[PDB]
Amino acid sequence: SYNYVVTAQKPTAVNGCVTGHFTSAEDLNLLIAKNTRLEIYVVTAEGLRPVKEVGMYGKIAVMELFRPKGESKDLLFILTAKYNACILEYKQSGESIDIITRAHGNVQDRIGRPSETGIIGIIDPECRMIGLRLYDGLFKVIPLDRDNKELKAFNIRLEELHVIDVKFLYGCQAPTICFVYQDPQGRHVKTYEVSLREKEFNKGPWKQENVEAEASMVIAVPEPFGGAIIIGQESITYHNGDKYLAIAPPIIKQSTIVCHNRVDPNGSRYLLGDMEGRLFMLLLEKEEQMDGTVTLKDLRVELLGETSIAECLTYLDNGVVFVGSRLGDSQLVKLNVDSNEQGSYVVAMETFTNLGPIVDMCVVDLERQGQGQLVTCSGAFKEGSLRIIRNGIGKLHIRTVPLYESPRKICYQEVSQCFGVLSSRIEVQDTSGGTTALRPSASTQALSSSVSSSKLFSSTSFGEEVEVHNLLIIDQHTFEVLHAHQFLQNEYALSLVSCKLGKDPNTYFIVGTAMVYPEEAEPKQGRIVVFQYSDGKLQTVAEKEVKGAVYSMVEFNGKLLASINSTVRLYEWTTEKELRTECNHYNNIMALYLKTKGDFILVGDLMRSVLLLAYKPMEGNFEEIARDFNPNWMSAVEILDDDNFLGAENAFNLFVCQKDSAATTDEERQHLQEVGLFHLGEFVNVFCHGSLVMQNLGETSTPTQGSVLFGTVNGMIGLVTSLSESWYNLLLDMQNRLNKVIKSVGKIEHSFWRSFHTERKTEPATGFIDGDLIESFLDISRPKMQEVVATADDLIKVVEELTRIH
Amino acid sequence: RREHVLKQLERVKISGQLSPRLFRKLPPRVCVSLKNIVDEDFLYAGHIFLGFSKCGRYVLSYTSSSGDDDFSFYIYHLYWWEFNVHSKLKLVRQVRLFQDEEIYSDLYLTVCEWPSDASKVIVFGFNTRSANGMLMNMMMMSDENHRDIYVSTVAVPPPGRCAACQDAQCLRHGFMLHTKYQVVYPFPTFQPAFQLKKDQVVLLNTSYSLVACAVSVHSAGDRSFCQILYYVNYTKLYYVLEFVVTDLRGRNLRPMRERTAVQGQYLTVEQLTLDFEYVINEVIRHDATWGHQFCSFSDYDIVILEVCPETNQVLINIGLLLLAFPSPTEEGQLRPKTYHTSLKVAWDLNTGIFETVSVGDLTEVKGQTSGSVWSSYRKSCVDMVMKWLVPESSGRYVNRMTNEALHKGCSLKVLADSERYTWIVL
Amino acid sequence: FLKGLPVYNKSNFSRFHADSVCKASNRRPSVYLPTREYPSEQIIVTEKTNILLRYLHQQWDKKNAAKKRDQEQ
Amino acid sequence: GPMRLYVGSLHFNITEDMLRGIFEPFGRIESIQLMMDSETGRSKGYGFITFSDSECAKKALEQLNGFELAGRPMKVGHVTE
Ligand SMILES: NS(=O)(=O)c1ccc(S(=O)(=O)Nc2cccc3c(Cl)c[nH]c23)cc1
Repeated sequence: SYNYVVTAQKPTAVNGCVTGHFTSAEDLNLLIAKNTRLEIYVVTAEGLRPVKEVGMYGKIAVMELFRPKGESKDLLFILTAKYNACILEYKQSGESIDIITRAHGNVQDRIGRPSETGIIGIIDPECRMIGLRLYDGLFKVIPLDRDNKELKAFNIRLEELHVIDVKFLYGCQAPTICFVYQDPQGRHVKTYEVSLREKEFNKGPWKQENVEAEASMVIAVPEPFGGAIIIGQESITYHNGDKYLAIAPPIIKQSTIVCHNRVDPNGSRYLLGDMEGRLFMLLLEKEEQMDGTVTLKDLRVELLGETSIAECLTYLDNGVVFVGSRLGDSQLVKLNVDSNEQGSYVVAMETFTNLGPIVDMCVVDLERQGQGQLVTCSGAFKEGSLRIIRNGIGKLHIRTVPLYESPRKICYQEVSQCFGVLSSRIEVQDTSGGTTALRPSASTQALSSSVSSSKLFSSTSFGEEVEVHNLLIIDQHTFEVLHAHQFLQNEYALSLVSCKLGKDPNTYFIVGTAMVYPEEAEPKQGRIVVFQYSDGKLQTVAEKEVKGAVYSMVEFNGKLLASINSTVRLYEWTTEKELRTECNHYNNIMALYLKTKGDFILVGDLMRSVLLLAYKPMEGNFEEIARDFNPNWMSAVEILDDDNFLGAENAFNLFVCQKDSAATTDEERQHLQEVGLFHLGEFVNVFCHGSLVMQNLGETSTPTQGSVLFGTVNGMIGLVTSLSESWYNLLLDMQNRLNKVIKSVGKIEHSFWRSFHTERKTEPATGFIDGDLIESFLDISRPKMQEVVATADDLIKVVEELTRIH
Repeated sequence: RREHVLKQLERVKISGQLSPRLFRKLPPRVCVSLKNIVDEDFLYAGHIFLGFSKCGRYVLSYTSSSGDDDFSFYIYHLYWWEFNVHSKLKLVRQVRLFQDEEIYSDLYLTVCEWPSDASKVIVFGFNTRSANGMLMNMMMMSDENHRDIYVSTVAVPPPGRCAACQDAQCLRHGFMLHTKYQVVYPFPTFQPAFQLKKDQVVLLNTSYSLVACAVSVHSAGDRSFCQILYYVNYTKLYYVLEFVVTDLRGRNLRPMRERTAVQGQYLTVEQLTLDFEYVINEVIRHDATWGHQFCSFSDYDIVILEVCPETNQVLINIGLLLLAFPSPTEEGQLRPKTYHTSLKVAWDLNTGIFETVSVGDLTEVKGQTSGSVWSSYRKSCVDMVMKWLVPESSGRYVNRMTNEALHKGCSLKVLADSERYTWIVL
Repeated sequence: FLKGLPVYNKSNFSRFHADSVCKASNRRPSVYLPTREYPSEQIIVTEKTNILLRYLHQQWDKKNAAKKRDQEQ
Repeated sequence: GPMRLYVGSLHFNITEDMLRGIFEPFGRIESIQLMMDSETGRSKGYGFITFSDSECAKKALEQLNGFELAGRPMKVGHVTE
């Protein structure tokens, strides 16, 4: 198998935001990291003026602006998830914009396991060095010196093997690291002086201090105050030698602080973002001394209001703050001195679209037939929404349906002209005994409502967050919630299907649930519930008690195929309108993903790769045809054709395995040979057969066959289409020839970027074509289109024929 | 406070962060009783189940057949079984370990897997003490001064397909390398994590030397060759189908010994040996500050401190019992005393050259037991290794399998496949 | 009060607007497609020597230089 | 063998092979029993070392009991069964 992976929608989630003087010494820049993409903006009178979008051949893990001595303006240090490190300089010769790779190199160590709280990259205030925390028990030091032709990086052993967060302190003679670490005694704070000469750590300027158990973040307070602020779940603390201040504001206890931003250059004010979306101001009371020095008198936090759930907060200028979001839309907000009728000092100026995370999606011909439309489940919690995406002639068009709760599953019921959506809302228990909703949502504002009156499970804590699961019936035109069916107390709706079963002429909404009690962490009981939505009303038809969690559900030749924990079970729909077990498959670990094509079933396991089952209609039982013996932790699966299967794995790679054609024995026929490997760089949650392009109605013989859309955590939408061996061999030579002409920022080889990579193995990319690199041929200059060596100079006959999809 | 599995799965969908490291505090997803997956039940031979392979596809076991013929000579077999969750285990390979070997005492055997090289496994076997040259009614009786070490490298069953060139079953990488050496007191320590830190290479401490043994297979492609040594002893040998004495074989018997020119599949056996006494004398002569005071050395103990497979460097510590004249200070007569010291030496596997890293000071033994000296020296090595410990990536570790059910240390309770969260309950 | 917020330029955001209800999927930044190759001043390289081996070698050199203090104090 | 010894208060990274290397210089060992936690696959920090000669065990106890190993003072004592 040979495939063509192309971007339909670029990642929309904001992974990191940084400010400085990169494009010019006078220009105030905003740099946004959207996974692999670096967006450069200049803060102007009109707002944010776009500069250029840098497409890195790597996931941006570290993005920091710094200015060494004598340097005209700031330099940018980038570290990728594949450990490619670079120092970048912005150059503009009138109209010609160029990014210079000052220093490049890979900083991966064969030894060392990646750390729990992931890659951390810090730069010394005096720009004496770069400090990397990649692996447990190691601190990488990159000395900053332009005099030598090489930047000789070295590791210093860190006794504290479980580091939570680290910062370089200000006002120090020698570079000093301050860090929070975990050990059996709990969490603590520690300091170390870094010696570039001896290549070791020296005694820290201030002794070990016992910090809060949930102390997650370290703030390096600039040169006037000095020291470090530590933020936990219940408290905020300041530390600078013998100086110590701790505050326990009951307001911050409700939700975890996840991001911070220094507002004032001296460090008097800090913005603090909540998991709830709440915005805070941390105030550091100044204390001017006769010596000329300054100390900290007090600490105070003030609630400013609400924003989108922030990943990164960034003060820009004149009270304007950039709210970088990954679970919702990003925003430009205004901090006003006067509060509104609600009591909020924050006012939204602009909203920027984020489709991510895409947890589920479906392809439907909504407005007119033949023209496909994507209907996704987007965001999480108060940022939860439905996004209707289409290729609109007069590029991509997005309609937002806010739900103010987490959308989970989506299916379409054409006969009912509506969508069946699974949703979860967070409810907190009060002194009343019963739980109360934090804010109104799609499940509480529905026109008609119903509660599960099931008695099947015949035989709570204050402040504790509980999930309330509902099946929402949404109109396809208005996108109004017609009905909301609340499932049982502690019941979690996991899977959803819309189909006709057996000889029954009615189309049903089928929901696979799981009981989640606070007492037990394991799913030991669930239900499969059959509902019918008629003339405005939703009715419960049947229920079947299962001995676990109903992870996946697929209609299978008029039968209901379901995955209950490690079991793959087939059900029949009786004339008594009940579900009856036909056959079972038990050889699984966590059967989370199921796909069907004819009598064949593709089983995706969370821990044990993929398995192919064939249902035998004569024997009325399953047969394990083939297995992918390779270890893979799966995120999503898809059936490309009868003998080729597409898989998405936890290390953001794509794979394709096929039934062995040169297999002679029965054992060799049971082996699924991986014939396609590609590093996508995205975490795929859903695969869909579909196109956003019109059926035919005037079309020519396409170079590609098949059409598989996919949704990712970053909001990226992509297509996978199968190619011919002739088309693949043509585009493969083209891809390698384009790499000799198309240069790479940070000098990262494209072949390296696209290589299948895991903590166990690294193999080159095979059976896959990077559609984005091939399509970049239309954007380069005519004299540089010299990648063609036997004639047909105008290769625009191809590439433009490839852009025709999406 | 342990979280619900479904809350964790919900977090994966919105974060894009899925890993075994993240789920480490989660209980096993599936537990199978050995009884329910084993065939021919009631008393199915002497199968001592060792554990899972790194890939999680094979479950390994072994047999120790004593054979009551009065004299009793032990026979050891290694088995590979295909695992399939709730389905019964299927035997894929039955191999005999240490062929033509007179095993007088029950060996403690350990099966090891290399960090990334999955094509072959290594089996270490050792007795408590060597069998003598005498007999005392009840039994053979042991030699308290010697111990036997048996080392066998066996090829792992192919993942499937290729080399259908059967010409009648048997295959191409169905090779077996096996060796045997004797050790003296203080009996060298067993360090499988370090001895196998470099793929296809095993470091062996024979009391008198450190032997680096590389076993590799090559097709008639001239692209690759020599990992050991790109002066001290080096021996390279070639073998085709149809100093530590290593006798090669197929899955049953001997292959033809060939020389370079052979066009087809070929095996290579390399051995780089470092002589301890030469190293000790060279360090004292050129780098020890007390080298003038030195007379002779009574005994030595070598412990590996680190193996760097990227730079092909082996860091060893040498515990030395020696005789030396005390400091030139005159407090009467200056008779040579017995001292203990330690020398740190870095051995380059590419050049074969060794470099002095550290030379310890002379410490007076003052009527201590030789055992007390070696025990204290080995505690100092454990201390150093533990102190400089840096956690490594999973799937780069050395899989060490043991089941001392027959060695009064009692049987194992669980055989776990941690990456798939699967337990075989014995 | 809590507000007396940093001003880098009074002109910044004074003329701002797009005026639309919660919508902007504008990928206005032009993609940077490099063709011209410019050399690098440096290449980031990792020190090959093991941390234990590095420490034992320099600690021995510290002890040796401490012994070369001879011919008086 | 004449003497069984309880070895306790060990660091969880200390292996059966390390215990053999540290106790073997005193004399012949009949068996080593490092206790493993089934649920984790790591050590319980204790075990049993049976020597072939009681005098070797007594000397091992004298020199190893109360002394540090990986910064943790080792506990060695006589045990029946
Ligand atoms: N968990 S660990 O500390 O990283 C670790 C654990 C085992 C090994 S070993 O397998 O190489 N054995 C080992 C090392 C050092 C001294 C001794 C003695 Cl004495 C006997 N066996 C020893 C290395 C590192």
